[PDB]
Amino acid sequence: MYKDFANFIRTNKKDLLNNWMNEMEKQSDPLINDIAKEPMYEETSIEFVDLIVSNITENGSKFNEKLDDFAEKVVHLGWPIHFVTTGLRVFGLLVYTAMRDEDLFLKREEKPEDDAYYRFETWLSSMYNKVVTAYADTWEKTVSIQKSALQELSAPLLPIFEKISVMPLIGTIDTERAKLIIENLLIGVVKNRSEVVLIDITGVPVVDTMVAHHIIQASEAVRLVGCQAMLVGIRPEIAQTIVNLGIELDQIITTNTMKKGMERALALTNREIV
Amino acid sequence: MYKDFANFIRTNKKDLLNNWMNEMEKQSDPLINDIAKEPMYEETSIEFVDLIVSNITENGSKFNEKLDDFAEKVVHLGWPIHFVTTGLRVFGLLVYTAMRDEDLFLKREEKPEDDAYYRFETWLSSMYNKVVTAYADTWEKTVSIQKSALQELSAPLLPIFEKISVMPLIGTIDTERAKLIIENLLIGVVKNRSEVVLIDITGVPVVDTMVAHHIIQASEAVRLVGCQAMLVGIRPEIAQTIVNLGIELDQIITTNTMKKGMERALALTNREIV
Amino acid sequence: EKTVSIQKSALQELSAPLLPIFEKISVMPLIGTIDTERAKLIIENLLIGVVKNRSEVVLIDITGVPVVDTMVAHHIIQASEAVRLVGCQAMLVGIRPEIAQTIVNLGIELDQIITTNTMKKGMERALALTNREIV
Amino acid sequence: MGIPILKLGECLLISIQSELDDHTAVEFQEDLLAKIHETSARGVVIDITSIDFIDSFIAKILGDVVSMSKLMGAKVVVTGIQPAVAITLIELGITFSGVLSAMDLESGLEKLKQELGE
Amino acid sequence: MGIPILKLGECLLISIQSELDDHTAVEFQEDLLAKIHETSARGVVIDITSIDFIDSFIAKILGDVVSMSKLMGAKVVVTGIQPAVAITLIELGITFSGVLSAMDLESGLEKLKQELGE
Repeated sequence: MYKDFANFIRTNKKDLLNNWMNEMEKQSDPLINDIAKEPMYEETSIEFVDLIVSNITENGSKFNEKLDDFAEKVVHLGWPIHFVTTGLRVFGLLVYTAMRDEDLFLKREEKPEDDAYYRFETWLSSMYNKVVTAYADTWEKTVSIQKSALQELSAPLLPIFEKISVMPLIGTIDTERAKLIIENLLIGVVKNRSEVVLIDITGVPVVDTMVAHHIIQASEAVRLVGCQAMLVGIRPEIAQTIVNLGIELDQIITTNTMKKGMERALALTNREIV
Repeated sequence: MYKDFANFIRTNKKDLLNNWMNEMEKQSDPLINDIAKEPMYEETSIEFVDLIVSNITENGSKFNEKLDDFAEKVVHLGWPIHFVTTGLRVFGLLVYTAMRDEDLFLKREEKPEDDAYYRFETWLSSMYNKVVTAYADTWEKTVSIQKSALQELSAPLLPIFEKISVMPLIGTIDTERAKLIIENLLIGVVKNRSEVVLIDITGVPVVDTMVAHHIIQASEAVRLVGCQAMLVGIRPEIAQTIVNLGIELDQIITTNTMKKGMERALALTNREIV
Repeated sequence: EKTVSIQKSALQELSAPLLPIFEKISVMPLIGTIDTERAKLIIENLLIGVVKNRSEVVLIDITGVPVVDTMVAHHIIQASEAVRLVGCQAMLVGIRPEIAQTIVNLGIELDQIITTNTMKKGMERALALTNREIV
Repeated sequence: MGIPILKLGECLLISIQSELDDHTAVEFQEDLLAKIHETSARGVVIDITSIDFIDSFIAKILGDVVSMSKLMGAKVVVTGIQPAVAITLIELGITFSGVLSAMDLESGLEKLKQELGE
Repeated sequence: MGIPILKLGECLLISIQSELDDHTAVEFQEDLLAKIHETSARGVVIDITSIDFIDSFIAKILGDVVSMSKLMGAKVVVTGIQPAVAITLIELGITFSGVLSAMDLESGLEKLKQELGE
């Protein structure tokens, strides 16, 4: 029941204000004091904790949106799950102290029982559950959009010469990225007619054995389509690793920089000198 | 104190097993049953909850590493902060039921008091705090590395012609990305000598007013360095938006596709036809 | 209602036919009196087609429309600017004196639009722009 | 039935449309060998456009065909082996597979014509 | 003191190394005007390599110099206005700033030579 729960929250708000007073000392007092002045944080906290049970015992959609807004605000303000968990712990601690002192539970009785005694904690855990549920929505969404952008940015076949298709491949790549690159390169060479694919391995800091093996597989694959693979821009450590892999390197034609490699490619396709 | 706390955890483990039995019904029973068989999850949970207080009342580094491993395992298994919070709530509920039934607290007395009564909940909140602290480390690290990769992949000036510097610009961009692009383009044109910069706006789905204004600023900036900006690959909606912006478009030389735009650029630098 | 709807659809599809095509040249004849929604349809169809069937120049046959509104003329000029931005000259063809007067009174700047009074002159000038296409 | 052997110019053209595993593979092998033995054409051209899925058996049989009719004349696998089947061919049928022309049968015919003319 | 006016060929060369705000700006203005009025050179060349920070006053004064000596002869701002100062010049000194040569003073001299020869 939510009515007398709010009628006791009208003092539990002061209890939680004292709770914030006690808790400010342990976790980044200067940082929180600088980024958020104390009165507005206190009034936001009492607003979050007082109108949750102002509805008739069931739920509230408007306060659900308010709780989601509070979750995103504490995400932006610099309160991760650790800080919110500390807040819940100190909430419980000061509720314990207040009930040891105030001694006024929900139902009218000379000596209440365990029922409301733990209904309080169940409702505390429920509001914490809703808060943590609203906490991670924006984080998951931004992780997903960043992953999608990284996927679409990994293998740009858009840079295109006349009948030649270069490929930047600047960022560091892993196994997932390697599969994405091989797939995208084959798809791009299928859709667009070309004869030379200029792969720029320049840009990747360190390449292990298996990624280099996939790169050689990509070169052999575009050759087996029927387009020469003029891989360009090899760095020292990556060359050491490729040659230590033991894979044959006679079929791959290499060049130090894009200008010279594409000049050699235009030499290969003689009638593309102009 | 941790000794008799473990001597009562030796039955609170069965209590929490019954807790898991009760809680499996509400949250994705088929999914959790399929991904993780019940006995191993139960033994992992009792291992997590039983050896935490096996040290002498102070702490444990080996079990701290074990708790971090448990946090990463429940992250990978599909238990976000909402599921862990539900687990904490049901932990408290079944501890309440057990103490209502078992009635055996830390200190030897005919009728214990509130001290251990709430020391139990404080320790529960503390282990939950450590769990949530270990929860977000990998997530923050992967967010940071994804952001860094997205930053370094946004504006690749690496694709380079002879005295011409093309720029893919395939993915969608925002204000932060716009600032990154303008900065990187200027830095790249400073380091490398060139005369024509081929910007490929082809690839971005939708461009608002301000990003288009920054693109025009980038064109004017590379012109004011002293290199012609032959912006290429304009789509219909983005052109509509650019022209609706009202910015002057006479200074920018445009082309439909890279091959033709670079052919026009080589026409501009006459002695680069070969 | 069904026949009204299908007839409106027919007028929708008969608005801006880019189908008339020459070698790397396009022309979009429009002859019925146009309105704001029709102007939006024309600009959308012109841009989408010129992207789909990429050609160097585009001829707009304004000849045929008696009178156009000032906002419609402004949108036509914006379409010319946009298709130039894509990389296609908007060689407007055969503008009537009344529409010319309306465009002049509009006060928008009028240098980038290339105009010829007949389709033959516009076609020969377009072939001049693509120098070796004239043969 | 599924092996349309065509002779045009001083060449030979083939299009593949069966994608079956054993029976079509062996019948195509035998028909191609019999045709190339019957009519003497320096260049034979094979199409793999219709196919998008190949196991080990077909890849080995195709490499065998390459060696087979290379023992009597040059050839091109004109049609670009699709990405999935190309990857499978690399991982299992490790070879250069003769001369190739990458999906443009006009390009393959032109290449074979210029190779035979010289 | 900070305005090394050089005359070479049929041109004029300047290098900027003060980066001060008011005094150096005005003295450079007056010295450049007096030199271009004294000696008649069709092309004047200005260097901005040393500078990496410019406020509104210097940008306006530099555009004023461009107009100033453009009223008596063509010019090039040969040295590539650095990215920060280039952005500041765009956002405040909105103009094309004459002919430019992008950090290669040999390129600027060659461009001015070929412009004067024709």
